[PDB]
Amino acid sequence: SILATPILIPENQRPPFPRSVGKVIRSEGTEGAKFRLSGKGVDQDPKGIFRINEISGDVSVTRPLDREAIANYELEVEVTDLSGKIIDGPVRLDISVID
Ligand SMILES: [Zn+2]
Ligand SMILES: [Zn+2]
Repeated sequence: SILATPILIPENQRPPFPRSVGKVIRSEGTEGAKFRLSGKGVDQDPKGIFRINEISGDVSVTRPLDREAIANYELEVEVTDLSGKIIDGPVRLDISVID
């Protein structure tokens, strides 16, 4: 299974970026496997705001967030084998921008 825990990010962070903001966990680990993240904020507009590390599941943010532009993101996180076949998930990853 995959455990995605909602992430809260204070609005208008100072840099340096990227900044780690949370971590998704696969119960079996990732040996021979890759985390993959998608959604608005990742691969749909606005693109490139959030990333996940394929091995560690560390979720990062790449810039300051304006809560009055977008207050919440609802992402998909899944795990594939090395060839891109889904083997776990997707599950919903909530990211909320807080005051
Ligand atoms: Zn699993
Ligand atoms: Zn890679």
